[PDB]
Parts: sequence; C-alpha cells; structure tokens
Amino acid sequence: YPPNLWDYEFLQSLGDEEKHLKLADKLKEEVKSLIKQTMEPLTKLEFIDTVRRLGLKYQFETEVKEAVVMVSKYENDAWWIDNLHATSLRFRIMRENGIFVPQDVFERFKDTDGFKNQLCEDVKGLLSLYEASFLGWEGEDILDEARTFATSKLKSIEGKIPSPSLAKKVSHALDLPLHWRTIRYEARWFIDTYEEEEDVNLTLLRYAKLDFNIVQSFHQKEIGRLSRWWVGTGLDKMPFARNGLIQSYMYAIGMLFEPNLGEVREMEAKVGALITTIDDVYDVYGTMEELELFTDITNRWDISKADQLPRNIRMPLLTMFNTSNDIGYWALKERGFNGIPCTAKVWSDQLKSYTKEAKWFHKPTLEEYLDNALVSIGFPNLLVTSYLLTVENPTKEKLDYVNSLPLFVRASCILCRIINDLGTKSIQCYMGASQEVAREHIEGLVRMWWKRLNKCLFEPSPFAEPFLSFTVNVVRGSHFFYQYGDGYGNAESWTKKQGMSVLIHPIPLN
Amino acid sequence: NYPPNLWDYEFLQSLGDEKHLKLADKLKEEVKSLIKQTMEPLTKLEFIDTVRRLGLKYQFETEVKEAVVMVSKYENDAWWIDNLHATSLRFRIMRENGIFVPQDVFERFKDTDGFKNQLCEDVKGLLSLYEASFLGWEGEDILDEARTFATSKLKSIEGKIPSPSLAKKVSHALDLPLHWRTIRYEARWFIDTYEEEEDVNLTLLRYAKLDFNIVQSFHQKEIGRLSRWWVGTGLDKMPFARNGLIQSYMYAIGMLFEPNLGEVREMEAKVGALITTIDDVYDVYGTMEELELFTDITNRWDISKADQLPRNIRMPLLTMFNTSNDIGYWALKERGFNGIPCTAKVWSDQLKSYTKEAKWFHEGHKPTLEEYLDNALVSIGFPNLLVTSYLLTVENPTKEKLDYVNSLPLFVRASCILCRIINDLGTSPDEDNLKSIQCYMNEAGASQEVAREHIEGLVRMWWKRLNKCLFEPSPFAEPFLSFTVNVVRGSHFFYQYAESWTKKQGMSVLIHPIPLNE
Ligand SMILES: CC(C)=CCC/C(C)=C/CC/C(C)=C/COP(=O)(O)OP(=O)(O)O
Ligand SMILES: CC(C)=CCC/C(C)=C/CC/C(C)=C/COP(=O)(O)OP(=O)(O)O
Ligand SMILES: [Mg+2]
Ligand SMILES: [Mg+2]
Ligand SMILES: [Mg+2]
Ligand SMILES: [Mg+2]
Ligand SMILES: [Mg+2]
Ligand SMILES: [Mg+2]
Repeated sequence: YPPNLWDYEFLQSLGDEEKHLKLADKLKEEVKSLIKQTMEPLTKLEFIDTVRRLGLKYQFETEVKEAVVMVSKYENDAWWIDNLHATSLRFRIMRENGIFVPQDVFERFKDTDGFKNQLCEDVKGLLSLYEASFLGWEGEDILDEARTFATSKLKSIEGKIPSPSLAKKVSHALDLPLHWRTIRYEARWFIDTYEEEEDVNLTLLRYAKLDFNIVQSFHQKEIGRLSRWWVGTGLDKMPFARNGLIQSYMYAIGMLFEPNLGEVREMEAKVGALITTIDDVYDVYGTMEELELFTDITNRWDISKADQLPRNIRMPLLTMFNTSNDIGYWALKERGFNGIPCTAKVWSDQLKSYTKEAKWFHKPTLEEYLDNALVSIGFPNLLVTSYLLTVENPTKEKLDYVNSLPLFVRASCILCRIINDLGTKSIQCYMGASQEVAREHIEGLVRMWWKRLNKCLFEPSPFAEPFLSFTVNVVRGSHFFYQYGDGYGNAESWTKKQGMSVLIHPIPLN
Repeated sequence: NYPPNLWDYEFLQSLGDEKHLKLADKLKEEVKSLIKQTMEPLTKLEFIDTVRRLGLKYQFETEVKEAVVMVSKYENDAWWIDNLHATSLRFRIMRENGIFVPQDVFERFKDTDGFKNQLCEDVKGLLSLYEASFLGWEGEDILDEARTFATSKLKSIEGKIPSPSLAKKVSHALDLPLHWRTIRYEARWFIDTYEEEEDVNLTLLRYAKLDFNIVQSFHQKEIGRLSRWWVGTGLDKMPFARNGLIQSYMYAIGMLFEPNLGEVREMEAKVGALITTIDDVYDVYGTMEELELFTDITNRWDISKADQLPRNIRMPLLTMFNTSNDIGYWALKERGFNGIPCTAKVWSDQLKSYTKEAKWFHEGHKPTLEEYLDNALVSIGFPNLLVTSYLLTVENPTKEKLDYVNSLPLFVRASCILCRIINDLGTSPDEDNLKSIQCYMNEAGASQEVAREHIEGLVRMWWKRLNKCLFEPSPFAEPFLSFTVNVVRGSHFFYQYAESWTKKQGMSVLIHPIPLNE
C-alpha cells in the first residue's frame, strides 16, 4: 500500500552505497577542474549558474567566486554588449556575488520609450532579463520596467517554444523567479530539466545526482530522529493541529539543506513544529483563561502552575519549555554560551504577539498589524535562534541586537508574514479599497521588501554566513510552500509530491 | 575521549545499526511443552530452576508458577524427605514463588550439636543448602546455622573439587549466592556452565542462547540511543565521571533487562549517569560555595542563577534539570500524570544528603553508623532511582502514591540501606570517617575486621526483611517489587569485595553475541 509521508510510523523508519561515496569524491574533483578550466566568459557564467541550480554551489564556493571574479575582470566587453541573454546573466551572477552592476547595462536594449518590442522572440534573452530583474534595488526603475516587459512577452510565447528545456524553464520562472525559489527543491527539479538541455555536461549531471542522493541520506536520518522526538512528545496525537513536524522539517530544508548544518536544522525544525502547534492553541483551541496562564508561565519560565492547564494545552507548554531548555543548553555545550535566557525570551515575545492578535479578536493599520504580525509569524523566534546557534562568539549584546530586528532581519520577517497572508489579516487590514487592489498592493510590498533585502547584502553588516543565507532562504521557503498550505486537494498532493521527490525517493543513477 | 572510556561511543552506536526469530518462537513453544510435561517432582524443580538461571523465567512466568504450584500439591513427600538437595531446592523454589515452607524441614539434617558432619560427603547437597539459606527470614535460626555450616564445609573444598561443573558452581556460589546475583549477568555465565553439565537439555540450551542474542540486540540499540544522548549533553568531556554512562547502563541491565521495559530502562540509565556525574561534582570538583548554589537552584527548580556556576558544574546541573523535566513529561504524555514535581523532589532530597555529608567532612563530624546510614541511604541515590522507577511503571500514579514510596516503607528502606552498605563494603583499604565500616569503628571502638563483620551482618539482616516483605508485598506490585530487589543484586555484583572485570562483563553481556551452532 502507498508509503504515507504523513505517517509518523513510516517517518520514524527512515535512516535505516559506500561504493558510490568514492565516485562522488572523484566526480567532485572532475567538476572542480571544469569550474577552474578556461572557457569563453559567457560559457563560464552559464556553467557556474548551472552548478548553482543543481544545488552544488555549497560544494564549490571558492571555485565559483574565483570564477565570477575572473569574469568581472575580463576587460573586453564585446562578449555581452548588445546580447540580451549575456547582459542579463552577467548582471544577475555579478549582483548574486556582491559585485555591483548598474541597471544601465540594459540601455542598449531600450530607449527613451522603453525596451524594444523587437525582443518578443528572443525567449532565452527574455527569460534571463526576467530572472535578473529580481536582483534590483529600490529606485532602480529600468529593472522594474524589465520585469513587467519580460513577464508579458514570456506569457505570450508560452507554448510556442521548440526547445524542451527552455519551454520548461519559462513556465517554471513565471510561477516563481529563480531568486525566490529554495536551493534544495529547485535542485531536484533542475536535475530533470538540465538532463534535457543541448549543452548538458554528463560529469556535472552524474555528480548532481550522486551528491543529491548522499545529501538525501543525511536528511532521512534527520527525519527519523525528529519523528521519534515528535511521537515522544505526544503532540502527534493532539487534535487542533495538522502534520506539524514533517511540514516544519520540509520548510527547514528550504531555510538550510547542507549536511554540515544538520544539528541546527533539526532544532529549527523542532521550533517550527512547536510554533505551528502553539499558534493553533492560541488561534483556535485555547480559551482566554488558558492563554494567560500559558503566556504567564512562559514570561516567568516557571512551570509550577503547569498542572492548572488541561492535558492538551499543558503538553504543548511543557514541550516548548523542555525544547527551549534543550536548544539553550546546546548553545552552552557547543558554542560556549547558555542560550536559555535567549530561547525563553523569543518565546515570551512570540506569545505576546499572539496575545495582541487575540485581544484584537479593533482594526489596526496595515502598519500596526505588520508591526505585530512580523513577530507572530515566528521568524524572529526562528532567526534569532538560528543566529544563537551559529554566530562566532555569541554574547548577550549580539543577541539583544538581532532580537531588536534591524532592517535586514525585519525585512525577512515582514516578507514571511506577507507571503503567508497572500496564501489564504494583511489584505483585510489594508482594504477603503477592494480585495483585488489590496492583494495587488501587498504583492507590491513583497517586491519592495526584496529590493531592501537585496541591497542589505551589499551594505555593511555585523552579520555573516550562514545567518545571511538563513535570512534570505526563509523567505524563499515561504514563497515555495505558502502557495499550497490549504491541507487538502491540489495543495496537499503537490506538497506530498515535493516531500516524496526531495526527502524519500533517491534519483535513479547509472 | 581522553581519558579513554571502556568503549568509544562511535563503536557503541556501531552495535545496534529472520531465520532465528522464527526458530525462537518454535523453540519457545518446545520449552513451554517441557515445562508443562510430566516429570518426577525433583526433576521438574531442577528444570524450572535451570530455566530461571538461564535468564528465561520472564518468557515462561505462567508455566513456571503452575509447575511450582503442581509440585507444592504432589501428595507423597518421599521424593524430598531425607534428601538434603531435594529438601533445599524445594524450600528455595517454593519461597521464591511465595509458597511458605518452614525452616523446620531442615531439622532432620541436624543432631543435638547441629548439622550432621556426614553431609560433607555430598557437595551438591551442601551447595543446595547454602543457596536455600538465603531465602530465610529473621528469627529463622536453623537457616542461619545452615548458612554457617554449608559456607564452612564448601570453603573446606573450594578450588580443590575434581568435578568441573560443581567446582565452578561452588566457587561462583561462595563469591555470591544465586539469590544475591543479577538475572541477566547470571544468565550469561550459566549458559556456559549449563552447556558443560551432565543433564544438559540441548533444546533448552539452544533457546537460552537464541533468546539471549535477541534481548542483547534490544540492549545494543538502547546503548546507541543513550550514547548519542550522552555525547549530546557534552558530559562525556567533563574532566570527571569517566565511564559514567556505560557503568550506569550496565547497572540498569541488573535492575531490569526485559525488552518490554526498554523505555524505563533508558530513563533509569540516564538518572544513574547523572547521579555518578553529580556525586563527582560534590566529592571531587565543586567548592562548598559552588555546591550551595547547585543545591539551592535544585531545591527551587529555578535555573536563573545557573550562569554563576563554572561550565563544568553548570553543564551537569542543567542536564539534571533538562532530563528530570523530560522524565516527568514522559509520565504526563504516557501515564497521564506530570512527574516533574516528583523528579525535582528526589533530586532536591539527594543533593541535600550530599550537602550534609560535605558539611560533616568539613566540620570533622564523626556520625554514628545510625546517623550516617539515615542520610547515606539517600545519598547512594536509590530513593531517586526507585521512586523514579515507580513513577514510570505504577498504574494510575498520583501525588499520594509517590509521597508513599518516597516515605521509605520498610521494603524500600531495606533496599536503599542495602545498596549503600554494599557500596561501602566494596571499598579497598583506602586512605574515611564518612563510610559504614569507619562510622561503626568510631562508634563501638571496634577494629576494621570486627566492624566489617558487623556490617556484613547488617546486609544479611536487611535481606531477611526484604525476603519477608515479598510474602506480604502490600501496596507494591510488579514490576516495582522486582526493581527493589534487583537494585540490591546489581550492587552485590558491581561491588564485589576492577576495570578489566567490568570490561569482561560488558563484552559478554552487551557487545558480543553468543556463538550459535545453527
Ligand atoms: C524554517 C522553519 C522550520 C519553519 C517552520 C514552518 C512554519 C509553518 C512556521 C510557522 C508559520 C505558520 C504557523 C504557518 C502556517 O500557520 P498560520 O498561517 O495559521 O499562522 P498564523 O496564524 O500566524 O497566520
Ligand atoms: C540502577 C542504576 C541505573 C544505577 C546507576 C549506578 C549508580 C550511579 C548508582 C548509585 C551509586 C553511586 C553514585 C555510585 C558511584 O560511586 P560512589 O561510590 O562515589 O558513590 P558515593 O560517593 O555515594 O559513595
Ligand atoms: Mg495565528
Ligand atoms: Mg494560524
Ligand atoms: Mg496564517
Ligand atoms: Mg562519591
Ligand atoms: Mg559521594
Ligand atoms: Mg562510594
């Protein structure tokens, strides 16, 4: 009978060739040579764009950067000038690696009246223009016009593209730009698309497949441990909530997939699973009387009065307490800093955000609602925790600063809340206007906050890797998953399908 | 790790990462048939004693008890009367099963002066009388005489018996009687010994080896989980409590080995690993001021001030706190009752008892044996381990039930005192006013030999009370009844009056399967 991705008995069993580990190190070194070897600079950009989209950039970070720096120093410009595909790919890859390119590189493709209508048949160029547009910042208006233009022309030629790989790429891009997609879920999709390309490199393809299955094996061990944990909490047998742990994990794979960040991912997934559960306690099951004991226990970090809550509320509460204590403790053991005050504080702040939302049943300004809704979405919890677990030399002062939610963090948080609200009170709050115009306007705030995030990555930061990646990648996870959160019908089968292709079924090899 | 543990953890996880299962059910049904089949009554008692000693009673509880009741009802007594071996074995097996037999059955083996010296011509008889003596109660004078007589006669031949199996069994018995040995470690030893005896049943022996290996595979997965948890706490890198996790787990297997008690066994092993670690924090690391704050935080169950403790003290403290919360939460999730107040309470009681010992040590107080033992039956950690075991297993746990077990009814008190005194007796000539022998030496102005003899007499006395409590178990039921007795057997086995021997036991019982000729 069908292996069920929601069945915790099935999930608990995951993580039960050493041959093909050897071939991976060999193909890896072959792929390293390919990235370093001399190519035409366009062929080079396309090669490392390919490495990125196969989910392999984490394996070749030094070689990809040195490659991108080489192309940025290639002194002769004839190779991209007047070539729409090449201008747009060089723009995107350069901005992606923090090398500034001006929106003026797109001047030869437009005039005072805008982009030439003669570009409607350059599909590859239209698609590369489209993808590059989302690397733009606020006030970069040529980039804004490029998007609206490439979007219209691509929509018109859809279904009239002879190249199999190119037709698939256009359809995929118009649903979500590459810039908004997760690395790991994109990687599984692109392995299939790349294999149909004219210029496919069989050594890169073979290595893409082998690395993906090796990484997948790491994830399966993670899901087993997390499922055993979840069943050990008894929260899988709770009413009021849905999948919880497995959905939280699928998200966390969007936030971070690298085997070397496994422990942090598992903890993020746990916190994710508790946020969905307690959100439902506060937004559907708990009564007023119950939420104030729960909040109050959390504020004081004192479980003396826990036994005054009923089972179905007491269990979420004590699991939050015990997990927050465990993650705080991990910081002390591994990072030399007791993180319990930090985890207790992000839970106390998150419960207050939930307590304002429930008092309001008042009708706030979109500004007032987002001020609170960027906390209740639980990405301050998740991101402050991810920073506690990874920053070099954590201190109280550094944790007070990230928890103050400066722009870079605040922009990720608002983006997560807004993408969540687009995927069913952001629309209601804004709307003396209609739903259609409120939606369109929120979609606008998405575009705007992404420009703010993009620019932040160029701007002086106290932040480093991996937290920089965590803060952008939560938004991508939000883009990819919130579209399909309904829990039934088409959204459930698409989610199950992503789950099964990325977490369960390996890629057939040679 | 440095210093090196008995086994590396990566190896311990290696361990747990279909013919024989089907064969196990088939041999199990064949052994049921043997336990049920008509035998002469002495032969049936010998068979069910063999099943017990091979570690298999937990597979045949119904059949063994029904076989025992059948023999208790066998009308004609000619098969045991005037037979020392049969009288002894019948007495022991009956009492182990709650069927009273009076000490008076031994009177015919005595004359006016005591046990007849001619009984020394039958070593099997002497060994059965020795083993049976340990099922005695207070005021059963004839069972004390039997112990003294059998011990002396057997010792007059230990090491010089020209019959291999009996020689091994007598030597083994003189070290610890069967009654005081663990089930699981005895099973591994006796599988070897039984294979070498004259009356071996190869079906029973085959099943013993198969069931051993299957239970062992459950243990291997547990040690993998516990090793991952322990490395996760970082307590393996404390500069104390070398081998704390593996030793706790080895001891837990003596307290309870059954696969169906896996979760409880894992939690007990976690508490035992923390007791060893924190005992070290109190005895060989913390200052008085550090230990005051440790104790105060635990009393209040409030870790606000934890960061005032240095890392190597703070990490044990917070692991105690997190694990106690996890164990209490398991009782809520699984048993419907929030056990956090209970686990917090037994840790507070235990740390208060460590603080009292430390105060005596620093003030130069020389407690009486009675003052020492009142506190030291708590400091040994068995009130903690036992109350926790009761929380996790009792049907319908309540505050009133947990308060009762933590009030130390005689049964529990006897077990905790025994574990402490046995621990104190296992110490070599060593540099201590704060141990049983020395406390009694100070009290009575007694020598070390006389004091040790007195404490050995206390062990025999408390076992008599434990034995009698099982005939009136009162509020307790299985599995707590077995745990309360089996922690004492664990103590005898692990503190025999050291590294190589521990590693040998771990290797045969946990690491290496028994070779099957199958
Ligand atoms: C990276 C990671 C591990 C993430 C965990 C995924 C996750 C679902 C996080 C919390 C957000 C949430 C409650 C989504 C759906 O509930 P909702 O829309 O009902 O929430 P709301 O009531 O706040 O709108
Ligand atoms: C059932 C089970 C899982 C048992 C775990 C083993 C265990 C830790 C038992 C308690 C006794 C103890 C603390 C021994 C350590 O040596 P020590 O002699 O220093 O103890 P002391 O300082 O109190 O004398
Ligand atoms: Mg909500
Ligand atoms: Mg909700
Ligand atoms: Mg929502
Ligand atoms: Mg000690
Ligand atoms: Mg001590
Ligand atoms: Mg000791």
